Amino acid sequence: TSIMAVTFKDGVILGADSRTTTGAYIANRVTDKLTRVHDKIWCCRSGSAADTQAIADIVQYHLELYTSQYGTPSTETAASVFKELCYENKDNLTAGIIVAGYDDKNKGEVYTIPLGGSVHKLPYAIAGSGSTFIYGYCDKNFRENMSKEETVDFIKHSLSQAIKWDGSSGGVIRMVVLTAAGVERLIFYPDEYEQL
Amino acid sequence: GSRRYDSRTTIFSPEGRLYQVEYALESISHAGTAIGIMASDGIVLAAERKVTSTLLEQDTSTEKLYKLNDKIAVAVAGLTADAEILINTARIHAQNYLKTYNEDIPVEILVRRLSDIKQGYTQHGGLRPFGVSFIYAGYDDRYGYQLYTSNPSGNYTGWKAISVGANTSAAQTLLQMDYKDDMKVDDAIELALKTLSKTTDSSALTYDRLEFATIRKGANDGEVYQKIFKPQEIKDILVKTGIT
Amino acid sequence: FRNNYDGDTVTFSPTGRLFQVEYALEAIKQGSVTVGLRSNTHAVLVALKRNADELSSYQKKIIKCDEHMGLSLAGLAPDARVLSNYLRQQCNYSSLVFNRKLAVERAGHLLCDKAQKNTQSYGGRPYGVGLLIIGYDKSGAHLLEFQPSGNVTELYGTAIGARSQGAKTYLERTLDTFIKIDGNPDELIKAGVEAISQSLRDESLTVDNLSIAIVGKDTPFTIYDGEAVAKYI
Amino acid sequence: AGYDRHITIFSPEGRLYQVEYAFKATNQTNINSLAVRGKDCTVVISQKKVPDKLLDPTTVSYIFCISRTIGMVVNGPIPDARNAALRAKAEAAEFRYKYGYDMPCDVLAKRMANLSQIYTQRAYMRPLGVILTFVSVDEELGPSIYKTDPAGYYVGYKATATGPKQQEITTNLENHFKKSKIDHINEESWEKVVEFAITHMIDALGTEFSKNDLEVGVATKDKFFTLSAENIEERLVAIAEQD
Amino acid sequence: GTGYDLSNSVFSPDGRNFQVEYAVKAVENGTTSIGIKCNDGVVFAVEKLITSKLLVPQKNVKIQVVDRHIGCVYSGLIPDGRHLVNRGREEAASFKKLYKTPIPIPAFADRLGQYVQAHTLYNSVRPFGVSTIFGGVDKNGAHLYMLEPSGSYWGYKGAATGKGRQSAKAELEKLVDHHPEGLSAREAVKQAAKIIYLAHEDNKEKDFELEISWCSLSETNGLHKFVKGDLLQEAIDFAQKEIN
Amino acid sequence: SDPSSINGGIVVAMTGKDCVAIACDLRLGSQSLGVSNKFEKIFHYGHVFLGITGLATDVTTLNEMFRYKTNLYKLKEERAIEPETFTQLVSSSLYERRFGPYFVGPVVAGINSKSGKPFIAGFDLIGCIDEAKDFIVSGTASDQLFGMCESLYEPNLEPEDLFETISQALLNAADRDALSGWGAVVYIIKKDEVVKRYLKMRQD
Amino acid sequence: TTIVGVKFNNGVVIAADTRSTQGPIVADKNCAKLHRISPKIWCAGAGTAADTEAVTQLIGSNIELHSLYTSREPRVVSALQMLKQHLFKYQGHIGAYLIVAGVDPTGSHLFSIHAHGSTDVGYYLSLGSGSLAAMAVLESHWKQDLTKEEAIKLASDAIQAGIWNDLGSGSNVDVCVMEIGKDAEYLRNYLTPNVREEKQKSYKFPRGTTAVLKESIVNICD
Amino acid sequence: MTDRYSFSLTTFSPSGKLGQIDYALTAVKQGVTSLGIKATNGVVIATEKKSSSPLAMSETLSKVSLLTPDIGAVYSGMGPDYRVLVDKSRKVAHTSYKRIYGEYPPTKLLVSEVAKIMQEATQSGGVRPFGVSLLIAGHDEFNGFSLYQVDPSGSYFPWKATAIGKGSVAAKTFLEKRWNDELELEDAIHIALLTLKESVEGEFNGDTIELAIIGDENPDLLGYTGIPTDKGPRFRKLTSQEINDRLEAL
Ligand SMILES: */C1=C\C(=O)NCCCC[C@H](NC(=O)[C@@H](NC(=O)N[C@H](C(=O)O)C(C)C)C(C)C)C(=O)N[C@H]1C(C)C
Repeated sequence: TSIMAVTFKDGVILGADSRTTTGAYIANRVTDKLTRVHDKIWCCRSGSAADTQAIADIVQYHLELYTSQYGTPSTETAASVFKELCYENKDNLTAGIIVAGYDDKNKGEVYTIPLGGSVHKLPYAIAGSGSTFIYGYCDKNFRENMSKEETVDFIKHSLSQAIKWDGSSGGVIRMVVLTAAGVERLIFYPDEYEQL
Repeated sequence: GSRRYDSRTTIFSPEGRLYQVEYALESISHAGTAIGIMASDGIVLAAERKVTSTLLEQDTSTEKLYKLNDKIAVAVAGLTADAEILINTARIHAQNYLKTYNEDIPVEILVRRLSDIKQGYTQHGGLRPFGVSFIYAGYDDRYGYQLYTSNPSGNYTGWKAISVGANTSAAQTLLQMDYKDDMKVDDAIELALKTLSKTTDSSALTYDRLEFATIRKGANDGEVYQKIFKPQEIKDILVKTGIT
Repeated sequence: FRNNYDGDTVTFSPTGRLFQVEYALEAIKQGSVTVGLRSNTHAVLVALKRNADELSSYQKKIIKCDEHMGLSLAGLAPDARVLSNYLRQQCNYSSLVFNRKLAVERAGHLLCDKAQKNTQSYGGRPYGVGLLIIGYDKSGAHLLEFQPSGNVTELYGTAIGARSQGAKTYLERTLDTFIKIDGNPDELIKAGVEAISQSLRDESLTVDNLSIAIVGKDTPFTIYDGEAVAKYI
Repeated sequence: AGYDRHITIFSPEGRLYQVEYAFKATNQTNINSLAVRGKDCTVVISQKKVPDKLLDPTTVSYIFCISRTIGMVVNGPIPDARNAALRAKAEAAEFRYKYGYDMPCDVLAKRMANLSQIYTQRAYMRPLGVILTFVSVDEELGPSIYKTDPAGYYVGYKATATGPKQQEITTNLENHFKKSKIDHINEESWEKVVEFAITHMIDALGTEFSKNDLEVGVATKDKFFTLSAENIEERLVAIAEQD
Repeated sequence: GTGYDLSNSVFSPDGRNFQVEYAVKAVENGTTSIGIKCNDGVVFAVEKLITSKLLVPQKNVKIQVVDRHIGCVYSGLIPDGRHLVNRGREEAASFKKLYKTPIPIPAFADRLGQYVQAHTLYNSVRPFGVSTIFGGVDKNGAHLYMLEPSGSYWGYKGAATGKGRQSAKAELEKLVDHHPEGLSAREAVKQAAKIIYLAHEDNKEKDFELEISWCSLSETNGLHKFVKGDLLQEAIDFAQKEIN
Repeated sequence: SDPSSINGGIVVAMTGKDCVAIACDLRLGSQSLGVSNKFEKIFHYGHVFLGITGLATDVTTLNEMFRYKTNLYKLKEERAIEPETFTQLVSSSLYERRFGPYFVGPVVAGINSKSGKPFIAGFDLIGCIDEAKDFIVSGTASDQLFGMCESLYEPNLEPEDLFETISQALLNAADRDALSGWGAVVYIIKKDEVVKRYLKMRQD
Repeated sequence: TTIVGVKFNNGVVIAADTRSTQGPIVADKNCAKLHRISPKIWCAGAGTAADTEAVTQLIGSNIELHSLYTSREPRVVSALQMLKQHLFKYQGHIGAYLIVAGVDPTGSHLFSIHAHGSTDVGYYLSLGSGSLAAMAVLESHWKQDLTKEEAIKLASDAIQAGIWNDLGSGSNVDVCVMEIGKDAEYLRNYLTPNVREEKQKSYKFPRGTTAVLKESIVNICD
Repeated sequence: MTDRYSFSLTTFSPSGKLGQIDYALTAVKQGVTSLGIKATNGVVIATEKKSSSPLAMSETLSKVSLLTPDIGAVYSGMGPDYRVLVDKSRKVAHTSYKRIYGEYPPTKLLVSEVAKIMQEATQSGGVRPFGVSLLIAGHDEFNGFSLYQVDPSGSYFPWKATAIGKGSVAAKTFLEKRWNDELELEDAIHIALLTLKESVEGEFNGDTIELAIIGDENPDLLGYTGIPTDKGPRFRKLTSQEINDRLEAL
C-alpha cells in the first residue's frame, strides 16, 4: 500500500493506490484506501484491512455520537480516537493510519499513527509498503503552502514512484481534496501517472 | 428504599404458619377437582376441567393431566401457568437421571426434586410460591404402582386414593367410604368418576368437562402403559360406568 | 412529622433535613468531651476518657494515623476505628506511592467524601462519631473537626462531646493567647487541659482519666496516658 | 395496598397512576408545540418562554438534533428531556454502526417507546415526564412525525400538537385538513410550511408572536436544522404581509 | 391519597417530585453564591459565614476547580457539592483522555446535568442537596451555568443561589441592564464582591468571609484562578464602600 | 494423536426403493489392541436411526444426548421427530461445540413417516450437513467405503438387494482397514418393519 | 470452491460450483454454496463449509427479526455490517469467505467478506480455490453495463473455469439472479456438465451372497 | 440505583387471589374487542383500529402481527405491552426453535413460549404482569390450523372461536350461534365481520378494521423462486380495499 497526506495553502489532500494483495495475488485492484470518518475528516488506511476497517468503522461511530452531543469534532480529536484505539489494542492490531482533516481556523492538518499507536502531527506524512521508496523524493519535493495543483502533482508523482517500485502497490491513484470549498474526489489512471 | 413494597412472602406467622403457602392453598381450593386412585393392577387419574364452553376446542386441550415421563404423569390443581413451569423442569429432571444412570427415574425421586423446588420458594427469595398441587401417578420396578401428592408447601406424601382442588373434603370422605385394597383398575376408574360426579359444582358430569388417565400394565405385553383418554374415550367410559 | 422522614438517610424532610444524619450527630453529643487546639509549631489533643464501672478500664479516645497525624474521637468507638484505620491507609498510600506525607487538609477532604457516601445511598448508615484531627505537614500545624454529616472544618481549636460548649467558649476567648504558644509544647498542652476542664462537672480529670496527644515541628504524633499526664493535672 | 399509586403496578381499576401522574408532569413547562408535514419537509414549532432576564436565551430549548436527519422536540421538564435526548442520540449512533444505515425516525420512536414501556412494567424505573415528537424526512417513508409518551405508546401523524392547549391546536389542524382533503401542507418550500405552522399556531392559541417567543425546527431530505431568531423574524414578517 | 413525598422517584398526582423539592429547601437554606459572566470569562464569588473566631481565616475554601479551566461553587449541602465535583472531575478526565481537547463548558454542563438528573430516577438514592454555579472559557467563549437538584440547568448572564439569592438576583439584573455592552473580568470581580456584601443582609447576624475566583481569557489565560491579595482587598473595599 | 483414529469403526447408510439401510462394524479397540467385538455404532430414536463413528466416548455421549433431546421433543411436540428435523438437531448440536468438537462422524437414516420418503445424511465433526440421495459413509475406512459404494450402488434397490449391496460395501471396505471389522450389523428399514442382521466376517 | 458475483444493468447475479471436500476426497458431489440471508439478499460462501452455513443463517435470522422490527426490507449493507463485525469478533477463526449480494430499497449491491472481517465492493468478484481461474475469465469478459443474460453467462463461465481448472471445484453450476424490480430467482443446478457415464456392469449381487449370523425385527413403535 | 426490587410484586391474598393478575385481566376487559375464528381450512383474527385521534394514522400501527410466516397474533388490553410481547415472541421463535431445528415452531409451542414469558412477569422480582390477552392463530404440518388465547396469568387454551376485550361476552355469544365444524375460511371471515360490527360504534370499514388470516401458502409472497419445498407464508393481513369489498356482501 502507498498512502500519503499533504497539507497545503487551501487545506489538505489525501492520496492512495488501489491495490490490496494477499501474498502475490491482487485480491482487489480498485480498492479505496481513503475512508471518511467525518464531513471533512478522512483517513488513509494501511496495514490489515480487517483491522483498519474495523478501527475506522468504530471511529466514525464515535465521531457521530460526539457530534450529536457536542457539535463538530476537531481533526485533532479524530486523531485522538484513532490513537486511543490503536495504542490500547496495539497487541492485536496491524494498522498504520494517517488522519487528515480540514478545519476553518486551522485550515489543513495531518496526524500519522504508526504501528506503535503513537501520534505525530506533521505538514505531510507518507505510509505503507511503498512509502519507503519515496522518502528521499518526498523530502526533496515537498514545500509548505503549495497550491491545489502543485499539491496534486506532488502527490501524483510521489505515489506513481512508490507504485513503480513497490509490488504491494498499484492500480489507480486516488485523492481527496479537503478545503473550505468542500470535498473533492480525484482519480488518476496508470496510463496517466506511469509516464510521469 | 424498596422495603416499603416488600410483601416478605417467606416469613412465619405468630402461629408458626407460612402465610403465602396457606393463601396459595386457599387458591387451589377453588381449582377443578383432581382425583387419583391406586388399584392393584394400575392407577387412575381423573380431573374436572374448570371453566368450559361450546367453543372451547376440547380435543386440543389439556389443563390438568400432564405426561412427565413414560411411566409418570401428574394431575394439576391451581395455576396452570405455574404448573407448567414446574412440569417442564420435572420432565428435564427425569431425562438427566436417565442420562446419568441409564435407568428410568424412580417415581419418588422425581417427586422429591419437584417438592424441593417448591420448598425453596418457601424459605428464601422473596418470591411467591407456586399456586399448584400435584397428584403424581407413576410406576417403577422398585415400588410398583405409586401415588403421590405435593403442594405449595413443598411437602409430599403417598396415597392409596386422594384428591386435590375443590371439595376435597367431600371427595376424601366418599373415597374413604368405598375404597378397598383389592380394587382393580376398572373398579378405581368407576370410583373416581362416581366421586367427581358427587362433588361436581356443576349440573351433570359430562365428558367435555373431564380429563382421564390410566397407568396399566397391559398383560399382553409385560410393560406398563400410560393412557390419556381422548374426548371420545371419556364419553364412552362415562356411559359405561352408568353416568351416560 | 419527623417520624415519616427519618427511617433512612435516603429521605429528605419537607424542610430539607436529613434526620438519620442528625440522629448520628446526636451520638456525638452523648459522647465524652475532647479538645483540640494548635499554635504555629504544635497541635494538641486533650480528651476525657470515660469508664464503665470502677472495675473497668477507661476507653481510648485518641488514635494515631501516621507519624505526623492523629485524632481524637467522640461517639461510636467502632466507627472511629473504621474511619481512623481508613485514614491510616490513605497516609500510607500517599507515602508508598508518592513518597509524600498526606497533608492534613487533604486527609480531611478524604474523610468528608467517605462520610458523604453513607448519606445518599440506600442501606448505608452515617457514621456516629465525631473526630478532631491534628497534624503537622508542609504548611505547618493543623486542626480539623470531622462531623458525620461530612462537614470537615479547619480551626485553631475546638471541642466536641457532652458539655463541649464550655471548653469551646474558653478557647474562643483564649484564642490570641494559645495560637502564639510556639516553641513550647508543655504550654500549649496546659492551655489544652484548661480548655477541657471547662467542660467538667461530674468529676475532675485524674491520671487514668486524662488523655493527651501532641504533634509538631520536630515532634512525631505521640499519645500520653496515666503517669505520663500526671504532670498536667 | 395503597402503594399501587407509588410504583408502576396495577390498581384495581387496572390503571397505572404513576404513568398518569407522569403525563401530568409533561405540561409542567406550559409550552405548546405542533408539527406539520410539508410536501417534502417536516416542521416543528414550539413556544419559547424565557422569563428570567439573567438567563442566556440561546441556551434554552426543547428541540434536539438526534442525528443528521432526525430531530426531536420534547414536551416536559428539561432534565427528563435531556436524559431522553441523549439516549435517543446514542440509540441513533449505535443503530447506524450496527446496521450500516441511518436509523429511521419511526424506528427510533419505536425503540424509545419500548424503552418507556419498560419503566411502565419495572418497579424501580420511574417513567419520564415527557412526550417525544420525532420528525424527519425518512428515505423510505417521506416526511415523518412520530410521538411517544410516558405510557410507552407511539404512532405516526399527519400533524400533531402537544402541551396545555393541545386540544385547541389539534382541532384547528383537524379542520384545516378536513378542508384540504390531503394529509399534508401542499407546499414546496419549507419556509412556507414553517409560516403555515406558525400561522395556525396563532389562530388556535389566539396569540401574537415575536421572534423570541418561538422555536422552529425543520427536517429536509438529508438534514434537520433549527431556525434562528432572524430566520424566524423573516418568517414572521412574511405572515404579517398577508394579514 | 398521600405519602407521595416519602420516596424519591415518585410522581405526586399533580406531577411533582417532592423529594427533589425538599432538596431545594436544603439549598435555599444554604449560604449565598453567585456567578457573573463578563465579556471574556466568568467570575465566581461565595459567602463564607464565620461561625466563630476559631475558623482559621482563608482556610476552609469553598470554590472548586474542575480540570484547569472550569470553576464550581455551590450552595446547600457542601458534602453533596464536593461529591458532584468529584464526578465532574472524572467526567472531564474521561472526556479529555479520549478527545484530547479539555472538556467544553457546555458538554461538561450536561455531563453534570445527566448525573444529577440520574438521582431523581430511583428511590434508592437521594437527590443532590445543592445548586451549582459553574463555568469557564472554552473554544468559543465563556459560559456561566447553574444546576438545580432536579438536574435542570441553563446558561446565565448572571446567577445566584442560597439564602440571599433574591438580593443577588436583584443586583445581577441591575447589572445586566446597565451594561448591555458587557462587563469586564476586572469589573465583574468588583461587582461580585458588592453583590455578595448586599446579599449578606439576609444573614447579617453572623460575620462572613468573601471568596472570589475567576476564569478570564485576558486575565487568567482561560485558566480558572482564585482572586487573591491586592485585587481581592481592592474589591472588598469597593464593596464595603458601597454598602454605606 | 488423531482422536478419530483411536478406537476405529465405520458406518454406512444407503437408500433403496421405499427403504433405507445403515450398517456398522462391531470393533472397539485402543490403537492396535482390539478390545470389544460388540460395540454397535447405530442407535435409533423412534423411527429415526443414527450411526456414530469416531471416539467411542463421544459416540456414547452423543447418543445419550440425542436420546434425551428426542425424548423431551416427543413430550413437547407430541409426535416422534422426523429424519429431516433430527438432522438439523444433530447439526446444530455439533456446531454448538465449534471450537472443541466431539470427534465423531454421525450418519442419519430413516423414512419420513408423513411423506414415506427415505432419508440419509452425514455430518463432519462440527455439523456440516451432507444430504446424499444414494449413500453416506463414515469411519476410519471411509475411503474404502466410497470406492465400494461409488461402484456397487445403483438406484431403487429392493430391500433384499440393498442388503446384499450395503453388506458387501461395508464388509470389503472393513477388511482393508486394520481398525474396522471384528463383526458387523446391518439394518434394513421400511415404512412398516425394520430388520437387523449380524454378518459373518473375518475376525483378524 | 468457485464462487462469483457480477452486477448487471438492473441487478446482480452470483454463482458457484457444487463440490465439497475433505482433503482429496469429495464429500458432497452436489452441495449448495448459495445461501439465502433474506428473500432478496443471497450469499455465496467458500471456506469451512459448516461456518459459511452457520454464519449465513445466524445473520439471516437476525436480519429477519430486524426487518420485522423496523417494518422495512432488509438492506444488503446491513448483512454486510452484521457479518463482518461478527467475523472480526472471531479473529478469523470462523473460516468464512463470502460474496454477498442482493437488491433492496437503496438499489443493487455486490460485496465480499473475508474470514478476518474485511470487506470489498465491486462489479465482479470471485472467491475460493477457483478464485483465480474465475477471475481470469472475469478480467477477460466483464464490461460495464451487462444485460441480465450477459451477466448470467459471464458468471456461469467463470464458475466453469473453476470446475474444470481447479481440483477443489467441480460438478454443477448454481446461480441466483437478483433483479432490481422482481423476485430473486435461484437456479439450482443451472448447469450440470458432469453427469457420470453409465457404468460398464451392474454390481447387483445374487441374493444370499452375504453370510448372515443372526437376524431379528426391530421395535420402533413405543 | 440497582433494581432493589428482588421480590415478587404479585402475591397471594388471604382469599387466595393474585391481585395484579386479576387487575391485569380487568385492564384486558377495558381494551378494544378482538376475536378469532377457526375454519376447516384457515383461521381468522380481527380487531378494531380505534384511532386515538383523526390526525394519527392508524396504518402506522398494527394490532395484528406476524409472529412467524404461519402464525399471527392479535390482542386486547394495553397496546404497548403487546408490542414488546410481539418482538419477544418473534425472537423466542428463532432462539428457541428455528435456530435449533431449522424450522419455525408449531403454533402450540410458540404460544407455550409466549405464555411462559407472561407467567414469569407474574412471579419474577420487581415487575407487574402483562396487561394483555393474546389470540394467536397459526398452522403447522402436524397440527393443522389452531387458535389459542393467552392470559396475563400465563394461561392459554385452544378455541374453535372466541373473543376478548370490551364486548367479548356479547360477541362470544354471537359466535356460539354461528360457528360449526364445517366453516370454510371465507365463511369465518364473514362471521368475523358480522361479530365485529356489533362492538363497533362509529365507522366500520377497511380503515377502522384490521383483520388477517392464516390460510393457504402465498408463494407470491415469498420473494424468491427456485426452491420446491418453500411455498410461501400462510399468514396474510387483508388490505383496506379487501375488507370493504367483503363488507358489501355483509
Ligand atoms: C470451498 C473450498 C474451500 O474453500 N476450501 C477447501 C478446503 C475444505 C473446506 C470445506 N470442506 C469442509 O468444510 C469439510 N469439513 C472440514 O473441513 N472440517 C474441518 C476438519 O475436519 O479439518 C473442521 C476443522 C471444520 C466438509 C466435509 C464439510 C469445503 O468443502 N469448502 C468448499 C465449499 C464452502 C463447500
